[PDB]
Amino acid sequence: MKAKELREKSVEELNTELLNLLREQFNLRMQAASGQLQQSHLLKQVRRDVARVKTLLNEKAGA
Amino acid sequence: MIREERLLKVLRAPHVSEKASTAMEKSNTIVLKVAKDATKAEIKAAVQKLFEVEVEVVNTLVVKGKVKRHGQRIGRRSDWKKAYVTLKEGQNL
Amino acid sequence: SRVCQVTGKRPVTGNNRSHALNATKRRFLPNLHSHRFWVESEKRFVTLRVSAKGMRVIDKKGIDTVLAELRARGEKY
Amino acid sequence: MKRTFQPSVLKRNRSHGFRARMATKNGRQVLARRRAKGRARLTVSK
Amino acid sequence: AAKIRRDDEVIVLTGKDKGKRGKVKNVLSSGKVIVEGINLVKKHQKPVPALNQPGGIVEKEAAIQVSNVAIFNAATGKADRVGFRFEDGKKVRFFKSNSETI
Amino acid sequence: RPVYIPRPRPPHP
RNA sequence: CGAAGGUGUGCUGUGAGGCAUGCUGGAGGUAUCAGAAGUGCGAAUGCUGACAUAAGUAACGAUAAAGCGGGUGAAAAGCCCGCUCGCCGGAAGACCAAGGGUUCCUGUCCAACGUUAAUCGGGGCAGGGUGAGUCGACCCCUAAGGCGAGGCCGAAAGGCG
RNA sequence: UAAGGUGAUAUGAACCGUUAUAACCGGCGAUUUCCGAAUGGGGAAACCCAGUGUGUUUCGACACACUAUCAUUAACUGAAUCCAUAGGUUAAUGAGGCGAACCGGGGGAACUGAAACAUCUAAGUACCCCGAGGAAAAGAAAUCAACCGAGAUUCCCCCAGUAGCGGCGAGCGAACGGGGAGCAGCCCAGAGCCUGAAUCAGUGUGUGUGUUAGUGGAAGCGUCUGGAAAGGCGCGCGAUACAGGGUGACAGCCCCGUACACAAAAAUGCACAUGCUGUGAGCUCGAUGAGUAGGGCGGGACACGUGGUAUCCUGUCUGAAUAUGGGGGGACCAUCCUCCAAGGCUAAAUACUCCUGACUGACCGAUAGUGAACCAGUACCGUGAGGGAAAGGCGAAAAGAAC
Repeated sequence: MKAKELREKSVEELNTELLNLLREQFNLRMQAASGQLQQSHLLKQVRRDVARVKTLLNEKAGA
Repeated sequence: MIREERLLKVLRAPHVSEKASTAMEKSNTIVLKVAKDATKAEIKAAVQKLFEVEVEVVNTLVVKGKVKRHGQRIGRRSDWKKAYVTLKEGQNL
Repeated sequence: SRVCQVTGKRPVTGNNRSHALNATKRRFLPNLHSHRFWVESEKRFVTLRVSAKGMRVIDKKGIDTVLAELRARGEKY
Repeated sequence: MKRTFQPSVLKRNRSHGFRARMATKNGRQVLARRRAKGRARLTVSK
Repeated sequence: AAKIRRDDEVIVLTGKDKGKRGKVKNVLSSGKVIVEGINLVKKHQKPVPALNQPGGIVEKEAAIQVSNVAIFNAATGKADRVGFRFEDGKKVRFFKSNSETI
Repeated sequence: RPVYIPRPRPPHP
């Protein structure tokens, strides 16, 4: 899940980041606070995924 | 433009308590946790978009973390900000 | 400070000895004065805080030469 | 019986505060000494 | 470069029951391994009102130093050491004393 | 540990 | 099949000491001959820790003051409720600023803390609680005063403005 | 590298991975909030308030970038007066702050000693300030010597508690010369002939070596005591590996290591060869450092306290010759000998360790050793600078005592 998205264009990279932030990051957080989340390992996994996308954007845009 | 992602990070979690429950059933207002800065405008926009509800006004306050005496050591909790959001006649959550 | 702008003379500490050879710290001061020198190259007066020895140095050499050395020193006059 | 210490946050900060120390070189040496000793509190912080 | 792995049948050289055979289940970062029916401890498990109520005395497995267990040859009927050699570009373990690959 | 916000809250007399 | 250390006993040398051993101890010790010393404590109103004495003595912090019934509890003079009594009332009431920094409220516990007991508490643990266009800060303006671009002065630091 | 992992107190819950993108280690990258030289302005440090320029969902409002001071350079503007200068704006370059000691320079004590005390000593010490480096400073004779000779500076052992200085008291204390470590000499004050002509500094390429991850690494069993043996007993094997650490009592042969032999995609220091850039070889002639040397006055430094006092530096006032000239050779003069000041550059031997790795100890073993073996410069005390503790040990394994 690192080189799969390396070759995509910047437009899709921004799109996938938005849905990563939108869903599975905000929704998971609300679920965990309310106590309805039992698989807490998704939170860390989603956070790392967001970091991966941002790393690609910087090495794509500008430099 | 990072307004969309900003709105996705200001909200942290809902607040559950007796005061929260009575406020919801009586004043039709939701109390929830927000980021440390979380200006009133950002909270208002975030609730309108993420929760797809109409809001009237937002009141915010900062809660100071308590000092706890854990084991042989003294510690302090982190300050957090809670906001009261007053929904209009139409409420969803 | 009490520093000559030409020769660089500055106050130097020393002793003063009495008949009983008692030694007390003193300070020797240069004979500084404020003087206006006329420069024909630039056609105006330049004020320098120069000592009596420095004024003799200016007379022996040229005012233009001294000014050039001051400029090379890197301090505005 | 009025005692010597009459607390006042404004006077404490303006007298022994971090910015008061940095104003003069002697205060800067005070901070330098306390950094060397490893003190957790460099100065009286509000 | 660990001589004792997840799935190995080993024997005990020194301890309460030397010479007893078994199979390792896990290895700890502190050089300790867990085997079946070798080092049994009658732990007094307290009762808890949570979902689990074991109570009584539980016969648990106690970790033993990896140095006290040697992989069994299974052919010569005795304990034997382990060495590493490179074959077809891969590092593999082998016995000694007529060494064969694992 | 250290609190740094002694802001004034004067209730109207 | 038991080292050092600890604790008794019995022998032994004119002495500081040595030897053997009972019990505890639990893994180190060291002959002889030489070598080097942070090499020997009863005192220094010695230093640190521990423990005695006075002694179960003085004291328990304003002489405004308590009494009873019921409740809870293992236990009630002190906690809760009720009825009386007494005290302050330009305060011992109600508000702030400064200063404290959760001491606020609820549930629960009585080890330590409370100069006594304690079910009680400003004590322990957990949870909850601080909502502003109009209050204040922030912000605009300035007093004493501070800092101070250039500048003046000063061995350097720096002083004054 | 890998069959294990998601740092610790500290278990749990929910999961990843097991033949390769789980985790871990190393190189090179990305992100890097706010305070702090803090640098857009301000400020009670981690806060408040802006201007301009770039792009965008309801005008709403957002995102990014820039905007300190000083020095130098260039451009454009620009007074009192024509010109001009001062001044102003803009752009580029450099600096700012911190850091244990060592180095150079600018200032500079007192206690104390003299059995008092003032010269003197302590002492150019403590301390304050400035500047730079990995070292710094000094350094190629206007030096010594003795009329015999050596040839930059620096450091160590002698000379030597010697000669001298000294209320000739207390004390201070050389040089010449000798033995060692290490050695390197140059450039400008200027023209001509010849002009990459050696040596240097900065950027590419290639070899070797080293650092930043690592890999393999020999050889033991049976009985006795015992909670457990690595111990006793008996018989074996390895050693270019019995250095260490761990393992239920003391292990060369159980484990990690050790001697030994190997390893680098990428980044790097060192020594060479090969390219580019910039100053620059060699010969002839000439020149060869002036408010300086020296002197008067007042001080300081040389072991040398003004004494018969040479030599050097300087505050003040004076002031040559310039190579047929000048300096020194311890008052001074003559004769001889030696050197050529008033302009600069220069590694080596030398000093120290905030920090990194390995190794060692007739060093300590918890009132010792760093104040701190235990999240200590902490708790605590003080307005503040500052002062500053106590506290280690279950067991082989929690098997930490169900009932």
